[PDB]
Amino acid sequence: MIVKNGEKWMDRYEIDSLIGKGSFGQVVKAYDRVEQEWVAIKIIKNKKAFLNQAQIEVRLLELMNKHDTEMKYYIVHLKRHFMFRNHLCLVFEMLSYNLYDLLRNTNFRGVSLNLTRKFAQQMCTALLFLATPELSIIHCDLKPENILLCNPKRSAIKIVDFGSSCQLGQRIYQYIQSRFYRSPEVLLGMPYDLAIDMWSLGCILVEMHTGEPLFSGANEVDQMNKIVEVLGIPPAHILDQAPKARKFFEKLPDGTWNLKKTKDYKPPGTRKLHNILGVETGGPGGRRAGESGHTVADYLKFKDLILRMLDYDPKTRIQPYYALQHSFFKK
Ligand SMILES: Cc1nc(N)c2c(C#N)c(-c3cccnc3)[nH]c2n1
Ligand SMILES: [Cl-]
Ligand SMILES: [Cl-]
Repeated sequence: MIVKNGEKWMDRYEIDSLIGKGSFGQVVKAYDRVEQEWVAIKIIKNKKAFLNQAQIEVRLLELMNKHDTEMKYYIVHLKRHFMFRNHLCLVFEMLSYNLYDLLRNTNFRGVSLNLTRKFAQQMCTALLFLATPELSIIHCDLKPENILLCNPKRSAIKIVDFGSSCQLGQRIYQYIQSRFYRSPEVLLGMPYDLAIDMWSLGCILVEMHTGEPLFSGANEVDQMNKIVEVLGIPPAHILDQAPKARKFFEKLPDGTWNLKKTKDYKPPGTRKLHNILGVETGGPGGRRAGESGHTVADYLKFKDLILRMLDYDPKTRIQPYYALQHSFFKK
């Protein structure tokens, strides 16, 4: 499309500037003369594939909007949508910069355990809202870039980008989530549920504090190998029901599984989250040695919560309500 600054749409919106680009199209800053406020307009490409998937995004945002709870306010607000020049246009409140930009601004050294906690509490409350039975929405693409500050002065956040999202039992794609944040059940080709967003969140929170992705795989095989370095071989009962188990693993006579190895990873379960976090060693790279709010006891609570979020079994992985009751969140 490539929209000029100064362009006026429908005697209502004046286009200012490009905010961002994506596979879906583009996000522009625009002035709404009716509400008298700035808005972010997500402009979908005029191609059937992108239109049809953005129509699901619009449906799921409208579904969330009509459930006024108190847990609804960690999702970006869709104000309205329209068709213009054969592009579906989604009008959102303006938010600020994203949590990947936040990490880039720390030179990838991470934010404090106290700021990590504030993000974790908001995100767990968002996931509790999506798990409302009448919604049952799987975000499917949680990552730092898809979490935006509400205000550059403040630590409030909202989730954006429901472009991959589906309701439970309305799955389209087997291959979903951004690779670094992709759950073992998705890597293993298994039917997925809301628990894949909790996996992503556990990956996200470690990264927000260390500055670096927990599992930075170059491809699905490297991904699973990096998860196994930290968490060990997945349980047999999961691998036994997994269509893609033999992408990564090999079963042996006695009903046990091991990695397929290629040409020359740390042995399974030996890259300890205890050491990645630096629980007993002054935090990541020892850079938090001495800082208040970064005691061993504070770290052990964080580590415990993360290891519950990174349960291989989506049935036993911690769920949002129970994550909100964790000791990590008690003052
Ligand atoms: C400044 C700003 N405000 C927003 N509301 C969004 C917004 C939304 N919703 C997205 C976005 C990014 C990726 C995919 N879809 C939407 N970028 C944004 N920037
Ligand atoms: Cl990232
Ligand atoms: Cl996806």
